[PDB]
Amino acid sequence: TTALVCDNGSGLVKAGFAGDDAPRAVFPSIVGRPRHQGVMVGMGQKDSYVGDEAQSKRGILTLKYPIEHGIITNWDDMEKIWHHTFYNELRVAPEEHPTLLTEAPLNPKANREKMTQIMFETFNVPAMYVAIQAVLSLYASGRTTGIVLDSGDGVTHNVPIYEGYALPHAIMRLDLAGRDLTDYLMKILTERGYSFVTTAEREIVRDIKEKLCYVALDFENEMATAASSSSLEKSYELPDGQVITIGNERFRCPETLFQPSFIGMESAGIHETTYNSIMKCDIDIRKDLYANNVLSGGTTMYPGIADRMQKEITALAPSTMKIKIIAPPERKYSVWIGGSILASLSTFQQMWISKQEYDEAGPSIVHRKCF
Amino acid sequence: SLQKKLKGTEDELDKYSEALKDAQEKLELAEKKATDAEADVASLNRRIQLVEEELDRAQERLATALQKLE
Amino acid sequence: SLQKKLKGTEDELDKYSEALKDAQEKLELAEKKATDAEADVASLNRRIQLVEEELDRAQERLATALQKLE
Ligand SMILES: Nc1ncnc2c1ncn2[C@@H]1O[C@H](COP(=O)(O)OP(=O)(O)O)[C@@H](O)[C@H]1O
Ligand SMILES: [Mg+2]
Repeated sequence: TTALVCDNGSGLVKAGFAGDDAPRAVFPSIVGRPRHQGVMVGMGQKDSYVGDEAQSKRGILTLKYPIEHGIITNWDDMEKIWHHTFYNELRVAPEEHPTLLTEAPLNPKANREKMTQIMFETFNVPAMYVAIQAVLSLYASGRTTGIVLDSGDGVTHNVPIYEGYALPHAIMRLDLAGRDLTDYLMKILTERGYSFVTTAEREIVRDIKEKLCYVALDFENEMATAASSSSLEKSYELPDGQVITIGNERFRCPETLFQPSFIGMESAGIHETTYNSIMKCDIDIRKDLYANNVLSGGTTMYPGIADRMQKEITALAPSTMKIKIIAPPERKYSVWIGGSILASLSTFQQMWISKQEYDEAGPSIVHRKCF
Repeated sequence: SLQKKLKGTEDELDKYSEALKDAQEKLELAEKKATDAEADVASLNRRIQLVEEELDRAQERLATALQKLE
Repeated sequence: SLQKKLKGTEDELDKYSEALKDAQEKLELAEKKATDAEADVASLNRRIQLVEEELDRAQERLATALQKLE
Protein backbone atom coordinates (compact mmCIF):
# COMPACT_ATOMS: atom_id res chain seq x y z
CA THR A 1 0.00 0.00 0.00
CA THR A 2 0.90 3.70 -0.09
CA ALA A 3 0.56 6.55 2.39
CA LEU A 4 -1.36 9.77 1.81
CA VAL A 5 0.00 13.07 3.14
CA CYS A 6 -2.41 15.95 3.75
CA ASP A 7 -1.79 19.46 5.04
CA ASN A 8 -4.87 21.43 6.10
CA GLY A 9 -2.76 24.47 7.01
CA SER A 10 -4.71 27.72 6.99
CA GLY A 11 -5.97 29.37 3.81
CA LEU A 12 -4.28 26.82 1.52
CA VAL A 13 -4.74 23.04 1.39
CA LYS A 14 -1.91 21.03 -0.16
CA ALA A 15 -2.28 17.25 -0.36
CA GLY A 16 -0.70 14.39 -2.24
CA PHE A 17 0.78 10.94 -2.00
CA ALA A 18 3.77 10.14 0.18
CA GLY A 19 7.13 9.81 -1.55
CA ASP A 20 6.45 12.54 -4.10
CA ASP A 21 8.50 15.72 -4.37
CA ALA A 22 5.67 18.29 -4.55
CA PRO A 23 1.98 18.34 -3.57
CA ARG A 24 -0.29 17.09 -6.32
CA ALA A 25 -3.22 19.41 -5.53
CA VAL A 26 -3.05 22.92 -4.05
CA PHE A 27 -6.13 25.11 -3.59
CA PRO A 28 -7.40 27.62 -1.02
CA SER A 29 -9.41 26.37 1.95
CA ILE A 30 -12.44 28.48 1.07
CA VAL A 31 -16.10 27.44 1.15
CA GLY A 32 -18.66 29.71 -0.48
CA ARG A 33 -22.43 29.98 -0.65
CA PRO A 34 -24.60 32.14 -2.94
CA ARG A 35 -26.05 35.19 -1.20
CA HIS A 36 -28.48 36.02 -4.03
CA GLN A 37 -31.76 34.41 -5.13
CA GLY A 38 -31.31 33.29 -8.74
CA VAL A 39 -33.97 33.68 -11.42
CA MET A 40 -33.10 30.94 -13.95
CA VAL A 41 -35.11 27.72 -13.65
CA GLY A 42 -33.61 24.31 -14.35
CA MET A 43 -29.99 25.37 -13.80
CA GLY A 44 -29.76 23.14 -10.73
CA GLN A 45 -26.77 24.77 -9.06
CA LYS A 46 -25.45 23.08 -5.94
CA ASP A 47 -25.83 24.54 -2.46
CA SER A 48 -22.18 25.27 -1.62
CA TYR A 49 -18.97 25.85 -3.57
CA VAL A 50 -15.71 24.55 -2.12
CA GLY A 51 -12.05 24.77 -3.05
CA ASP A 52 -10.72 26.47 -6.16
CA GLU A 53 -14.12 26.19 -7.87
CA ALA A 54 -15.54 28.80 -5.48
CA GLN A 55 -12.82 31.23 -6.62
CA SER A 56 -14.11 31.23 -10.21
CA LYS A 57 -17.58 32.37 -9.06
CA ARG A 58 -16.39 34.91 -6.49
CA GLY A 59 -18.77 37.63 -7.69
CA ILE A 60 -21.95 35.94 -6.44
CA LEU A 61 -20.52 34.19 -3.36
CA THR A 62 -19.60 34.93 0.24
CA LEU A 63 -16.32 33.36 1.36
CA LYS A 64 -15.78 31.85 4.81
CA TYR A 65 -12.57 30.47 6.30
CA PRO A 66 -13.17 27.41 8.53
CA ILE A 67 -9.72 27.91 10.12
CA GLU A 68 -9.08 31.17 11.98
CA HIS A 69 -5.61 30.71 13.55
CA GLY A 70 -4.59 27.07 13.24
CA ILE A 71 -7.71 25.94 15.09
CA ILE A 72 -10.84 24.86 13.23
CA THR A 73 -13.95 26.88 14.07
CA ASN A 74 -16.42 25.36 11.58
CA TRP A 75 -16.49 21.57 11.29
CA ASP A 76 -19.14 20.97 8.62
CA ASP A 77 -17.12 23.13 6.22
CA MET A 78 -13.93 21.34 7.26
CA GLU A 79 -15.55 17.98 6.48
CA LYS A 80 -16.69 19.38 3.13
CA ILE A 81 -13.14 20.50 2.32
CA TRP A 82 -11.71 17.12 3.35
CA HIS A 83 -14.26 15.27 1.21
CA HIS A 84 -13.44 17.55 -1.73
CA THR A 85 -9.71 16.92 -1.31
CA PHE A 86 -10.15 13.16 -1.00
CA TYR A 87 -12.57 12.72 -3.92
CA ASN A 88 -12.62 15.55 -6.47
CA GLU A 89 -8.89 16.34 -6.50
CA LEU A 90 -7.12 13.01 -5.85
CA ARG A 91 -9.90 10.58 -6.90
CA VAL A 92 -8.74 8.07 -4.27
CA ALA A 93 -10.84 6.20 -1.73
CA PRO A 94 -9.48 6.84 1.80
CA GLU A 95 -10.46 3.32 2.92
CA GLU A 96 -6.98 1.96 2.11
CA HIS A 97 -4.72 5.02 2.46
CA PRO A 98 -3.16 6.09 5.78
CA THR A 99 -3.40 9.85 6.23
CA LEU A 100 -0.72 12.04 7.81
CA LEU A 101 -2.17 15.29 9.15
CA THR A 102 -0.32 18.42 10.25
CA GLU A 103 -0.95 20.53 13.36
CA ALA A 104 0.57 23.72 14.74
CA PRO A 105 2.16 23.82 18.21
CA LEU A 106 0.33 25.11 21.29
CA ASN A 107 -3.15 24.17 20.10
CA PRO A 108 -6.18 22.90 22.05
CA LYS A 109 -6.43 19.15 22.50
CA ALA A 110 -10.05 19.24 21.32
CA ASN A 111 -8.85 20.12 17.81
CA ARG A 112 -6.72 16.97 17.59
CA GLU A 113 -9.40 14.80 19.19
CA LYS A 114 -12.12 15.93 16.78
CA MET A 115 -9.75 15.70 13.80
CA THR A 116 -8.94 12.08 14.64
CA GLN A 117 -12.59 11.26 15.32
CA ILE A 118 -13.67 12.66 11.94
CA MET A 119 -10.82 10.90 10.13
CA PHE A 120 -11.51 7.52 11.74
CA GLU A 121 -15.32 7.52 11.70
CA THR A 122 -16.45 9.68 8.77
CA PHE A 123 -13.78 8.48 6.31
CA ASN A 124 -12.72 5.13 7.87
CA VAL A 125 -9.00 5.57 7.22
CA PRO A 126 -6.96 2.44 8.07
CA ALA A 127 -4.50 4.55 10.09
CA MET A 128 -3.53 8.16 10.67
CA TYR A 129 -1.03 10.40 12.46
CA VAL A 130 -0.70 14.06 13.48
CA ALA A 131 2.63 15.88 13.28
CA ILE A 132 4.01 19.35 14.02
CA GLN A 133 4.75 21.75 11.17
CA ALA A 134 8.20 22.84 12.37
CA VAL A 135 9.62 19.32 12.72
CA LEU A 136 8.55 18.48 9.18
CA SER A 137 10.03 21.74 7.88
CA LEU A 138 13.32 20.73 9.52
CA TYR A 139 12.98 17.34 7.81
CA ALA A 140 12.57 19.04 4.44
CA SER A 141 15.47 21.46 4.98
CA GLY A 142 17.86 18.52 5.41
CA ARG A 143 19.16 19.80 8.75
CA THR A 144 19.05 18.14 12.15
CA THR A 145 19.54 21.18 14.44
CA GLY A 146 18.62 24.84 14.23
CA ILE A 147 15.74 27.07 15.28
CA VAL A 148 13.02 27.14 12.62
CA LEU A 149 10.53 29.93 11.91
CA ASP A 150 7.18 28.99 10.34
CA SER A 151 4.94 31.92 9.36
CA GLY A 152 1.89 30.79 7.42
CA ASP A 153 -1.47 32.50 6.97
CA GLY A 154 -2.85 31.66 10.41
CA VAL A 155 -0.05 31.47 12.98
CA THR A 156 3.67 32.15 13.40
CA HIS A 157 5.70 29.91 15.69
CA ASN A 158 9.37 29.24 16.48
CA VAL A 159 10.51 25.75 17.48
CA PRO A 160 14.18 25.31 18.46
CA ILE A 161 15.68 21.86 17.89
CA TYR A 162 19.18 20.63 18.73
CA GLU A 163 20.50 17.20 17.68
CA GLY A 164 16.97 15.92 17.11
CA TYR A 165 15.81 16.86 20.63
CA ALA A 166 13.04 19.44 20.83
CA LEU A 167 12.87 22.08 23.58
CA PRO A 168 9.16 22.57 24.37
CA HIS A 169 9.80 25.24 27.02
CA ALA A 170 11.40 27.49 24.37
CA ILE A 171 8.61 27.23 21.77
CA MET A 172 6.98 30.60 21.08
CA ARG A 173 3.68 31.05 19.25
CA LEU A 174 2.37 34.30 17.74
CA ASP A 175 -0.95 34.87 15.98
CA LEU A 176 0.45 37.50 13.59
CA ALA A 177 0.37 36.07 10.08
CA GLY A 178 -0.61 36.80 6.48
CA ARG A 179 -4.32 37.35 7.14
CA ASP A 180 -3.57 40.19 9.56
CA LEU A 181 -1.21 41.64 6.94
CA THR A 182 -4.03 41.59 4.37
CA ASP A 183 -6.37 43.26 6.85
CA TYR A 184 -3.78 45.96 7.54
CA LEU A 185 -3.31 46.44 3.79
CA MET A 186 -7.06 47.02 3.56
CA LYS A 187 -6.90 49.48 6.45
CA ILE A 188 -4.01 51.35 4.81
CA LEU A 189 -5.29 51.45 1.22
CA THR A 190 -8.26 53.56 2.32
CA GLU A 191 -5.81 56.41 2.98
CA ARG A 192 -5.10 56.78 -0.75
CA GLY A 193 -8.74 56.38 -1.76
CA TYR A 194 -9.21 52.68 -2.52
CA SER A 195 -11.74 50.96 -0.24
CA PHE A 196 -12.11 47.16 -0.12
CA VAL A 197 -14.83 45.73 2.14
CA THR A 198 -16.47 42.73 0.45
CA THR A 199 -15.01 39.29 1.15
CA ALA A 200 -14.59 38.86 -2.61
CA GLU A 201 -12.21 41.85 -2.65
CA ARG A 202 -10.21 40.22 0.14
CA GLU A 203 -8.73 38.01 -2.57
CA ILE A 204 -7.93 41.08 -4.67
CA VAL A 205 -6.09 42.67 -1.75
CA ARG A 206 -4.29 39.38 -1.09
CA ASP A 207 -3.17 39.21 -4.73
CA ILE A 208 -1.91 42.80 -4.54
CA LYS A 209 0.07 41.94 -1.40
CA GLU A 210 1.51 38.76 -2.92
CA LYS A 211 2.53 40.28 -6.25
CA LEU A 212 3.62 43.77 -5.21
CA CYS A 213 4.70 44.05 -1.57
CA TYR A 214 8.30 43.85 -0.38
CA VAL A 215 10.24 44.26 2.87
CA ALA A 216 12.46 47.31 3.34
CA LEU A 217 15.90 46.89 4.90
CA ASP A 218 15.53 50.27 6.64
CA PHE A 219 12.15 51.75 7.50
CA GLU A 220 13.00 55.39 8.23
CA ASN A 221 15.37 55.66 5.27
CA GLU A 222 12.82 54.16 2.88
CA MET A 223 10.08 56.44 4.22
CA ALA A 224 12.34 59.46 3.67
CA THR A 225 13.25 58.29 0.16
CA ALA A 226 9.67 57.58 -0.94
CA ALA A 227 8.54 60.95 0.43
CA SER A 228 10.62 62.74 -2.24
CA SER A 229 11.28 60.36 -5.14
CA SER A 230 8.54 58.78 -7.25
CA SER A 231 10.43 55.59 -8.18
CA LEU A 232 8.59 53.35 -5.69
CA GLU A 233 5.13 53.60 -7.28
CA LYS A 234 3.85 50.55 -9.14
CA SER A 235 0.50 50.07 -10.87
CA TYR A 236 -1.97 47.20 -10.57
CA GLU A 237 -4.82 46.10 -12.84
CA LEU A 238 -8.11 45.30 -11.13
CA PRO A 239 -10.24 42.47 -12.59
CA ASP A 240 -12.33 45.06 -14.46
CA GLY A 241 -9.71 47.69 -15.35
CA GLN A 242 -9.40 50.88 -13.28
CA VAL A 243 -5.64 50.84 -12.81
CA ILE A 244 -4.50 51.88 -9.33
CA THR A 245 -1.20 53.13 -7.92
CA ILE A 246 0.44 52.37 -4.58
CA GLY A 247 3.30 54.18 -2.85
CA ASN A 248 4.35 53.91 0.79
CA GLU A 249 1.91 51.02 1.32
CA ARG A 250 4.26 48.78 -0.68
CA PHE A 251 6.56 48.18 2.30
CA ARG A 252 4.50 49.42 5.27
CA CYS A 253 2.26 46.33 5.28
CA PRO A 254 5.10 43.77 5.73
CA GLU A 255 6.61 45.99 8.45
CA THR A 256 3.85 44.79 10.79
CA LEU A 257 5.84 41.58 11.27
CA PHE A 258 8.68 43.68 12.71
CA GLN A 259 6.43 46.42 14.17
CA PRO A 260 3.34 44.71 15.63
CA SER A 261 2.38 48.03 17.24
CA PHE A 262 0.96 49.07 13.86
CA ILE A 263 -2.12 46.89 14.39
CA GLY A 264 -2.15 47.43 18.16
CA MET A 265 -0.60 44.09 19.12
CA GLU A 266 1.40 44.09 22.35
CA SER A 267 3.94 41.47 21.25
CA ALA A 268 7.31 42.19 19.65
CA GLY A 269 8.52 41.48 16.14
CA ILE A 270 9.65 38.12 14.83
CA HIS A 271 13.26 39.34 14.78
CA GLU A 272 13.07 39.70 18.57
CA THR A 273 10.96 36.62 19.32
CA THR A 274 13.49 34.45 17.47
CA TYR A 275 16.34 35.87 19.55
CA ASN A 276 14.33 35.43 22.76
CA SER A 277 13.55 31.81 21.85
CA ILE A 278 17.24 31.18 21.17
CA MET A 279 18.15 32.71 24.53
CA LYS A 280 15.53 30.57 26.29
CA CYS A 281 17.60 27.50 25.34
CA ASP A 282 20.83 26.35 27.00
CA ILE A 283 24.22 28.06 26.61
CA ASP A 284 26.04 25.26 24.77
CA ILE A 285 23.59 24.89 21.86
CA ARG A 286 23.24 28.55 20.88
CA LYS A 287 26.00 28.44 18.24
CA ASP A 288 24.18 25.89 16.09
CA LEU A 289 20.86 27.70 16.56
CA TYR A 290 22.45 30.97 15.42
CA ALA A 291 24.15 29.29 12.45
CA ASN A 292 21.13 27.20 11.33
CA ASN A 293 18.21 29.64 11.40
CA VAL A 294 15.56 28.14 9.10
CA LEU A 295 12.64 30.07 7.59
CA SER A 296 9.57 28.49 5.99
CA GLY A 297 5.97 29.38 5.28
CA GLY A 298 4.01 31.51 2.85
CA THR A 299 4.47 34.82 4.66
CA THR A 300 8.25 34.30 4.53
CA MET A 301 8.13 34.57 0.70
CA TYR A 302 8.50 38.36 0.94
CA PRO A 303 11.49 39.70 -1.04
CA GLY A 304 14.12 41.09 1.31
CA ILE A 305 12.85 39.40 4.48
CA ALA A 306 16.05 37.38 5.00
CA ASP A 307 18.35 40.41 4.80
CA ARG A 308 16.31 42.38 7.34
CA MET A 309 16.02 39.37 9.65
CA GLN A 310 19.78 38.77 9.54
CA LYS A 311 20.53 42.46 10.10
CA GLU A 312 18.26 42.63 13.15
CA ILE A 313 19.55 39.36 14.63
CA THR A 314 23.17 40.45 14.16
CA ALA A 315 22.28 43.75 15.83
CA LEU A 316 20.93 41.65 18.72
CA ALA A 317 23.33 38.70 18.81
CA PRO A 318 26.96 39.06 19.95
CA SER A 319 29.37 40.22 17.27
CA THR A 320 31.47 37.05 17.60
CA MET A 321 28.65 34.67 16.61
CA LYS A 322 28.17 33.93 12.92
CA ILE A 323 24.57 34.52 11.82
CA LYS A 324 23.18 32.53 8.90
CA ILE A 325 19.65 32.31 7.49
CA ILE A 326 18.42 29.48 5.26
CA ALA A 327 15.75 30.61 2.77
CA PRO A 328 15.21 27.83 0.21
CA PRO A 329 13.29 28.78 -2.94
CA GLU A 330 10.52 26.27 -2.13
CA ARG A 331 9.77 27.72 1.31
CA LYS A 332 5.98 27.50 0.99
CA TYR A 333 5.92 23.76 0.28
CA SER A 334 8.62 22.88 2.83
CA VAL A 335 6.14 21.34 5.27
CA TRP A 336 4.60 19.08 2.62
CA ILE A 337 8.01 17.96 1.34
CA GLY A 338 9.01 17.12 4.90
CA GLY A 339 5.79 15.18 5.35
CA SER A 340 6.43 13.22 2.16
CA ILE A 341 9.92 12.40 3.43
CA LEU A 342 8.66 11.34 6.86
CA ALA A 343 5.75 9.17 5.74
CA SER A 344 8.07 7.17 3.46
CA LEU A 345 10.50 6.18 6.23
CA SER A 346 10.66 2.49 7.11
CA THR A 347 10.90 3.19 10.86
CA PHE A 348 7.66 5.21 10.70
CA GLN A 349 5.53 2.19 9.77
CA GLN A 350 4.97 1.21 13.42
CA MET A 351 4.08 4.72 14.67
CA TRP A 352 0.65 4.88 13.02
CA ILE A 353 -2.56 4.87 15.04
CA SER A 354 -4.33 1.69 13.97
CA LYS A 355 -8.09 1.22 13.74
CA GLN A 356 -8.54 -1.40 16.46
CA GLU A 357 -5.92 0.30 18.65
CA TYR A 358 -7.88 3.56 18.40
CA ASP A 359 -11.10 1.68 19.16
CA GLU A 360 -9.59 0.23 22.33
CA ALA A 361 -7.90 3.44 23.48
CA GLY A 362 -10.70 5.92 22.72
CA PRO A 363 -10.44 9.30 20.99
CA SER A 364 -7.86 10.44 23.58
CA ILE A 365 -5.23 8.08 22.11
CA VAL A 366 -3.49 11.00 20.37
CA HIS A 367 -1.63 12.18 23.48
CA ARG A 368 -0.53 8.64 24.43
CA LYS A 369 2.70 6.87 23.42
CA CYS A 370 1.59 7.17 19.80
CA PHE A 371 1.72 10.89 19.10
CA SER B 1 -17.21 46.78 -55.18
CA LEU B 2 -17.34 47.68 -51.49
CA GLN B 3 -17.41 44.05 -50.31
CA LYS B 4 -13.79 43.41 -51.31
CA LYS B 5 -12.71 46.63 -49.58
CA LEU B 6 -14.48 45.56 -46.38
CA LYS B 7 -12.94 42.07 -46.58
CA GLY B 8 -9.46 43.55 -46.98
CA THR B 9 -10.07 45.96 -44.11
CA GLU B 10 -11.21 43.10 -41.87
CA ASP B 11 -8.16 41.01 -42.81
CA GLU B 12 -5.85 43.93 -42.02
CA LEU B 13 -7.68 44.52 -38.73
CA ASP B 14 -7.17 40.89 -37.73
CA LYS B 15 -3.48 40.97 -38.72
CA TYR B 16 -2.72 44.15 -36.77
CA SER B 17 -4.76 42.82 -33.82
CA GLU B 18 -2.59 39.69 -33.73
CA ALA B 19 0.55 41.82 -33.99
CA LEU B 20 -0.71 44.03 -31.15
CA LYS B 21 -1.44 41.00 -28.96
CA ASP B 22 2.08 39.68 -29.55
CA ALA B 23 3.46 43.15 -28.80
CA GLN B 24 1.71 43.22 -25.43
CA GLU B 25 2.77 39.67 -24.54
CA LYS B 26 6.39 40.57 -25.22
CA LEU B 27 5.92 43.81 -23.27
CA GLU B 28 4.82 42.03 -20.09
CA LEU B 29 7.60 39.48 -20.58
CA ALA B 30 10.25 42.21 -20.81
CA GLU B 31 8.72 44.15 -17.91
CA LYS B 32 8.77 41.06 -15.67
CA LYS B 33 12.39 40.36 -16.61
CA ALA B 34 13.40 43.96 -15.88
CA THR B 35 11.58 44.00 -12.53
CA ASP B 36 13.22 40.73 -11.46
CA ALA B 37 16.65 42.04 -12.45
CA GLU B 38 16.09 45.31 -10.59
CA ALA B 39 14.96 43.52 -7.42
CA ASP B 40 17.97 41.20 -7.52
CA VAL B 41 20.46 44.00 -8.15
CA ALA B 42 19.01 46.14 -5.35
CA SER B 43 19.11 43.24 -2.88
CA LEU B 44 22.73 42.48 -3.67
CA ASN B 45 23.53 46.20 -3.54
CA ARG B 46 22.44 46.09 0.08
CA ARG B 47 24.43 42.87 0.52
CA ILE B 48 27.60 44.30 -1.05
CA GLN B 49 27.57 47.51 1.02
CA LEU B 50 27.00 45.55 4.24
CA VAL B 51 29.84 43.19 3.27
CA GLU B 52 32.12 46.15 2.54
CA GLU B 53 31.34 47.66 5.95
CA GLU B 54 32.09 44.27 7.52
CA LEU B 55 35.47 44.28 5.76
CA ASP B 56 36.12 47.81 7.03
CA ARG B 57 35.48 46.97 10.68
CA ALA B 58 37.44 43.72 10.31
CA GLN B 59 40.43 45.71 9.06
CA GLU B 60 40.09 48.15 11.96
CA ARG B 61 39.97 45.26 14.45
CA LEU B 62 43.02 43.68 12.82
CA ALA B 63 44.97 46.94 13.12
CA THR B 64 44.02 47.29 16.79
CA ALA B 65 45.04 43.69 17.48
CA LEU B 66 48.34 44.22 15.66
CA GLN B 67 49.27 47.28 17.71
CA LYS B 68 48.20 45.58 20.95
CA LEU B 69 50.33 42.55 20.04
CA GLU B 70 53.32 44.80 19.32
CA SER C 1 -25.39 51.30 -43.65
CA LEU C 2 -21.88 49.86 -44.02
CA GLN C 3 -20.14 53.26 -44.12
CA LYS C 4 -20.44 53.76 -40.35
CA LYS C 5 -19.03 50.28 -39.73
CA LEU C 6 -16.14 51.01 -42.11
CA LYS C 7 -15.40 54.30 -40.34
CA GLY C 8 -15.44 52.61 -36.94
CA THR C 9 -13.15 49.86 -38.21
CA GLU C 10 -10.71 52.46 -39.56
CA ASP C 11 -10.76 54.36 -36.26
CA GLU C 12 -10.12 51.23 -34.20
CA LEU C 13 -7.35 50.21 -36.61
CA ASP C 14 -5.71 53.60 -36.08
CA LYS C 15 -6.03 53.19 -32.31
CA TYR C 16 -4.51 49.70 -32.54
CA SER C 17 -1.57 51.02 -34.57
CA GLU C 18 -0.94 53.79 -32.03
CA ALA C 19 -1.09 51.24 -29.20
CA LEU C 20 1.36 49.02 -31.11
CA LYS C 21 3.83 51.89 -31.52
CA ASP C 22 3.54 52.76 -27.82
CA ALA C 23 4.09 49.09 -26.93
CA GLN C 24 7.24 48.95 -29.07
CA GLU C 25 8.59 52.10 -27.40
CA LYS C 26 7.90 50.74 -23.91
CA LEU C 27 9.44 47.37 -24.83
CA GLU C 28 12.61 49.09 -26.04
CA LEU C 29 12.83 51.13 -22.84
CA ALA C 30 12.32 48.03 -20.68
CA GLU C 31 14.96 46.08 -22.62
CA LYS C 32 17.49 48.90 -22.24
CA LYS C 33 16.80 49.08 -18.49
CA ALA C 34 17.18 45.30 -18.19
CA THR C 35 20.53 45.35 -19.99
CA ASP C 36 21.78 48.17 -17.76
CA ALA C 37 20.71 46.25 -14.65
CA GLU C 38 22.42 43.10 -15.95
CA ALA C 39 25.71 44.95 -16.49
CA ASP C 40 25.51 46.54 -13.04
CA VAL C 41 24.76 43.21 -11.34
CA ALA C 42 27.61 41.53 -13.25
CA SER C 43 30.12 44.09 -11.97
CA LEU C 44 28.66 43.86 -8.47
CA ASN C 45 28.84 40.06 -8.29
CA ARG C 46 32.36 39.99 -9.74
CA ARG C 47 33.64 42.45 -7.12
CA ILE C 48 31.72 41.12 -4.08
CA GLN C 49 33.81 37.92 -4.13
CA LEU C 50 37.00 40.00 -3.86
CA VAL C 51 35.48 41.90 -0.94
CA GLU C 52 34.54 38.61 0.78
CA GLU C 53 38.01 37.09 0.38
CA GLU C 54 39.58 40.32 1.66
CA LEU C 55 37.43 40.28 4.80
CA ASP C 56 38.14 36.57 5.36
CA ARG C 57 41.89 37.18 5.17
CA ALA C 58 41.51 40.16 7.52
CA GLN C 59 39.61 38.10 10.10
CA GLU C 60 42.12 35.23 9.89
CA ARG C 61 44.96 37.69 10.52
CA LEU C 62 42.94 39.15 13.41
CA ALA C 63 42.57 35.68 14.94
CA THR C 64 46.26 34.82 14.65
CA ALA C 65 47.27 38.23 16.04
CA LEU C 66 44.95 37.70 19.01
CA GLN C 67 46.45 34.25 19.63
CA LYS C 68 49.99 35.66 19.60
CA LEU C 69 48.85 38.49 21.89
CA GLU C 70 47.47 35.96 24.37
N1 LIG D 1 4.76 34.82 -3.25
C1 LIG D 1 4.20 35.28 -2.10
N2 LIG D 1 4.50 36.50 -1.61
C2 LIG D 1 3.95 36.96 -0.48
N3 LIG D 1 3.07 36.27 0.27
C3 LIG D 1 2.68 35.03 -0.10
C4 LIG D 1 3.24 34.45 -1.33
N4 LIG D 1 2.69 33.23 -1.47
C5 LIG D 1 1.86 33.04 -0.42
N5 LIG D 1 1.86 34.11 0.40
C6 LIG D 1 1.06 34.23 1.64
O1 LIG D 1 1.14 33.01 2.38
C7 LIG D 1 -0.15 32.55 2.77
C8 LIG D 1 -0.25 31.05 2.58
O2 LIG D 1 0.46 30.40 3.64
P1 LIG D 1 0.44 28.80 3.78
O3 LIG D 1 1.70 28.25 3.15
O4 LIG D 1 -0.91 28.31 3.34
O5 LIG D 1 0.54 28.61 5.37
P2 LIG D 1 -0.04 27.29 6.09
O6 LIG D 1 0.61 26.14 5.35
O7 LIG D 1 0.40 27.43 7.53
O8 LIG D 1 -1.53 27.39 5.89
C9 LIG D 1 -1.16 33.30 1.92
O9 LIG D 1 -2.20 33.83 2.75
C10 LIG D 1 -0.40 34.44 1.28
O10 LIG D 1 -0.86 35.69 1.80
MG1 LIG E 1 1.95 26.16 7.00
